[PDB]
Amino acid sequence: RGSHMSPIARQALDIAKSVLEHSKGMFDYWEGMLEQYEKTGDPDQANKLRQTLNRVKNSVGRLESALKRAERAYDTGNPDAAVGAVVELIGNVHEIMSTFHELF
Amino acid sequence: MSPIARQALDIAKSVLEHSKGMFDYWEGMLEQANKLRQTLNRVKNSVGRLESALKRAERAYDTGNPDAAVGAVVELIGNVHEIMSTFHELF
Repeated sequence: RGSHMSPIARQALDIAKSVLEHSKGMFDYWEGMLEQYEKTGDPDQANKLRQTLNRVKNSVGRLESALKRAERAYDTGNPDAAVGAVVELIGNVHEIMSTFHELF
Repeated sequence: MSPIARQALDIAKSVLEHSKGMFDYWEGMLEQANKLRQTLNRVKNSVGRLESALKRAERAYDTGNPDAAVGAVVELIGNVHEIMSTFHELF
């Protein structure tokens, strides 16, 4: 009559919200740098940064969607249904952290 | 409410505990070769890569290098996601 009483699920939900809040500041930094490149710098250089930022925007969207599906499955009372979302939760957290790490 | 680098070290310690106890449970019951042996050592190596990544991340956090610390934490979250995907596959 027991299963997962571990903090792994809540830790994953917390690090996903922390990355979502922290990604806003890094998006503002690189969108401001993209504005300078799209006005003065090389166009092919700015294209790589633009496409890279677009791919992060998709990863951010997949992160916040899995965050809602995991929060909903915990409010309804089905911890087994959110296990797949938590696996996807860390997946998009990794993609976001790994991309901004390459930019810096 | 904790730094993201600290939160990644925390979630890796807990995942390493559960995945290591889960493997000790499976090995105490069930133990080229058989496909069960292949899946077992595959999980054992996934736990090894997570543990080595956690200790490498703790080293970089001690040496003081902020680039190596973040680069190891990013590698750490990757192993956490990798090992959370292999267990979700088996379950």
